[PDB]
Amino acid sequence: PKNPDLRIAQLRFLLSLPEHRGDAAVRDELMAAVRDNNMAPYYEALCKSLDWQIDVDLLNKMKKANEDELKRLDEELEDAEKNLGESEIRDAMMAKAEYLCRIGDKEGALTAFRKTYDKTVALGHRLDIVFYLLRIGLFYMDNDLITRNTEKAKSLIEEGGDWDRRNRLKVYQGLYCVAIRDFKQAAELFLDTVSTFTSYELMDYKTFVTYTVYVSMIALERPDLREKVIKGAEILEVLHSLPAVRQYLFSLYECRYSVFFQSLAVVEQEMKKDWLFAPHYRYYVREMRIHAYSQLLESYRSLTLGYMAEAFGVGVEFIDQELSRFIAAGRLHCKIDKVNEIVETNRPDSKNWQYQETIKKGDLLLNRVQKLSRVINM
Amino acid sequence: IISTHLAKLYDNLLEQNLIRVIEPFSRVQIEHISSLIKLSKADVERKLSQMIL
Amino acid sequence: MSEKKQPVDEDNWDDDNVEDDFSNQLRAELEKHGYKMETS
Amino acid sequence: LDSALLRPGRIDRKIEFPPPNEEARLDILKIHSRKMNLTRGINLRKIAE
Repeated sequence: PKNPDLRIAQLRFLLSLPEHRGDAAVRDELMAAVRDNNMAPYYEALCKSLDWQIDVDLLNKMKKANEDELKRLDEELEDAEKNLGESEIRDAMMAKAEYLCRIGDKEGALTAFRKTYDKTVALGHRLDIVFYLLRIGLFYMDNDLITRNTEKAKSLIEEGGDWDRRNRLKVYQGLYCVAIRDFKQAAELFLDTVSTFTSYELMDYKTFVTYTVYVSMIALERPDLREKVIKGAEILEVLHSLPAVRQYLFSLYECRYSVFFQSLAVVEQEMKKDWLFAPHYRYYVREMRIHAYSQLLESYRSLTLGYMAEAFGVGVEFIDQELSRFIAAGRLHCKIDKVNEIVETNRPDSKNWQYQETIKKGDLLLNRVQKLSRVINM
Repeated sequence: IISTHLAKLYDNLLEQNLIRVIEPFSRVQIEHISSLIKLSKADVERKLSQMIL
Repeated sequence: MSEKKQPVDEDNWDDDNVEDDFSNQLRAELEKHGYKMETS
Repeated sequence: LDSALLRPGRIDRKIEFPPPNEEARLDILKIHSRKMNLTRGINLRKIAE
């Protein structure tokens, strides 16, 4: 079954990528691996693991138990077709082909799933099969195969309302939009946090709360923050159990600038250790820095540079080198003075910066259509 | 129930005259808007900072 | 066709821009600030 | 109905449909609850009771 199957891949992340931390992960990952009939997905994880020399009989008892379920399917296919129900061969392996999806690889999954997709004439089985293809599409990071069955999925929810098949689906598109660096779409798929449920992949609902707040704090501005995440009783009481994230969120809201970096190292360090945020923990906090800089810096014009050390975060030369790479990076709209020791600001009208992205997209699409135009007709 | 809502009404009505007297000019000193609201300068300074934030 | 005579012989770009501005800078800030609370 | 319709060689099978019990009032709420935009935490069992 595929319901605990995300924790498996997250613990594969926990095995592989922390190099020093690879002992208890290969203990509990084996504790789940050489039981529940798992055969295929851990030979190269055994290569990244140690030798584990005598795994032969361990593989033999489980390819034997796998052979038992295979041969009782082979005892089912001929009794099912003698006096037929609703194609009871594909009705048996429409449920045990997910067992073959976990135990076997994606092939015996896929031919049986696209096989049984034509059996049920209503979407009450079809759309769950497509949910299963989505979930393995995450597992093998099938970034092209998810694009198919997302649209093929969404093509079924219009008949009916199917909000346990649409709001549940929005969790999949939200985890894809935070798998990629699409944060404004990730929180927008994470907009509700009401119909979202005590899930299987986030068995803590509060972990989903932490994810939607970590993406929302970038994703929306103060108006949205001073209405949306501050007045929700459904969002306040779940981080009422959180001492850290409640302080980490409110320190930016209550303008508690110096303590914000303290929990910023905590949440960023946890984000470094975390699966699925490990691609972008480096990009996250450098957005958080320039956001926290611009929020304070667009208040004053005559604010000096040696004010931010004691009130905002210590290290005057650290603020120096940190703002120099941001004005020099082309954002953080201000202009710093040095030897009279004051930071100046400016204001750009949306006439140049709004134009810059236009010449970017124009050069991008011109590269696209010129490249295609060189490809076709020799 | 009135004793609950008078503070939240007092914030909105604080800002309602606050946007009223800030209207007619381009620049002014904070000591005059403290004088014309007849209120202090630190709380008015932080409260004005809350508006531009 | 395609012989090309030989003279000698997302997931990837945004965090690479963080490798551009953020290559060898800070990298492990957890203790420099706690070492700056007493100096600053 | 008719006794000529109640000739035993006439009708092949007669099937009774009872009103639903507490178990079968729940699943019609389950299938029927699909197209609604819900709120998490409902306890449909109490509603069926």
